[PDB]
Amino acid sequence: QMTQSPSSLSASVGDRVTITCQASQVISNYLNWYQQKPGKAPKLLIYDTSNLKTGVPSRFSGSGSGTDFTFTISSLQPEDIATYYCQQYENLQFTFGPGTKVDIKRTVAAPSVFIFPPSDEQLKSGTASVVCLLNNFYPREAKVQWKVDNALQSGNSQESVTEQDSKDSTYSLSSTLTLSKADYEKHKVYACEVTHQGLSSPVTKSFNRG
Amino acid sequence: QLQLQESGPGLVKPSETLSLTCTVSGGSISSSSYYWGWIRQPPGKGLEWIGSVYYSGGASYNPSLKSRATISVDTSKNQFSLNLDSVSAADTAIYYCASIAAAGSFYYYYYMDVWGKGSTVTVSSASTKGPSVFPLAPSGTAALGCLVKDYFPEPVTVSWNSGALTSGVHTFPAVLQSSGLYSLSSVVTVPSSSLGTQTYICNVNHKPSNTKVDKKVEPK
Repeated sequence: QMTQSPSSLSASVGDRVTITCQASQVISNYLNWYQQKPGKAPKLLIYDTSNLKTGVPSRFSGSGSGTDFTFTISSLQPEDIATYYCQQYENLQFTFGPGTKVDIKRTVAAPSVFIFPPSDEQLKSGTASVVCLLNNFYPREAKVQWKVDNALQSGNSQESVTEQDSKDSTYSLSSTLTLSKADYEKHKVYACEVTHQGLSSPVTKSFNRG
Repeated sequence: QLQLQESGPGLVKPSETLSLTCTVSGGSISSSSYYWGWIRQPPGKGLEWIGSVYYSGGASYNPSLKSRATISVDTSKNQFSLNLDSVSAADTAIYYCASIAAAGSFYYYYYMDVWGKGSTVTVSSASTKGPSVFPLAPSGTAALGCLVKDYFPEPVTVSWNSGALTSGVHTFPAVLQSSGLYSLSSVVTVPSSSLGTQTYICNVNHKPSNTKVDKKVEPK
């Protein structure tokens, strides 16, 4: 029955940030903090409310007492994009809070845009996947519109966004257009149109079968 | 230093027992300064403690799992294990190894010193469908990649040039297709100078299906 607040926050590089934790009961034993990198196991940074693990950068610090505890990053680095968790040992049990997500806001950046055809190896399966790639841009929000011989597509494409880059604080986006081989072959011109805040005008990448 | 290594299946059927193992290296588990145990993270959720075992044979558990779970330890193997009975969809989670340091002297003072890597486990009635991997070829700065398609469950790893290629590489989180199977892709930004000169190979793995493939991506 622990809780943390806020559930998440954004800050720019160099900003000082603080998140909080409320214990399920007055702490009588240890209370600690862990960092979970995107896709990685949680790692201990702080123990006994304020002591750092050997190797932890001096910018990390913990505090508080009773039921109310905090976690602070003195000057936020892009490498600090992570979920932070508050943990306690009480009533002979270990308990974790919900966790707080911390990430980076940064200025706009225009995407690099690429388009790829399906391989022959995939066409042999009877299916075709045409892939559009937007790389290293900010903000996350982007609009991708698939076109085949100037016919706008819908109902046949997936999208996926990467985690925020640990160094650049940017995002990349893939979009996959799924056609049967018959649908791929009945058409000639394939294209991916991208609209984004960092662009002065929407841009297009394309290819032709042959 | 002290390290933990994950082991076990990525797939268990409903009503079966999920059995996972940690291997300990960089030190022995036979010490009163440490307790060993398990933590899980259902996708999109926070961390949940499962339980802990003491090298002499004692143990403690999360009451919500205690009636279903057992944790054991073996000091001659320098390993520890988790068995969770009557699994359901609720138990889909990433399971982690962790070590607990006994702080101070003779008090209930604890922290989780070393963490595992995470073992993704899916509970499902479905089969271990492995992926097919196809190259994505380009034709200034260029980009190239691999398309990983049609697999289930989703514990997959993608790397380039056997770990040699790092900078410029990004992967995408799994996409759930309407088919019920997962799709994933991986790309790398390369100069047009290296394109067609330097080879680029993606290394793709799926544990439950025992699938290991390698695909070279070349320009048109």
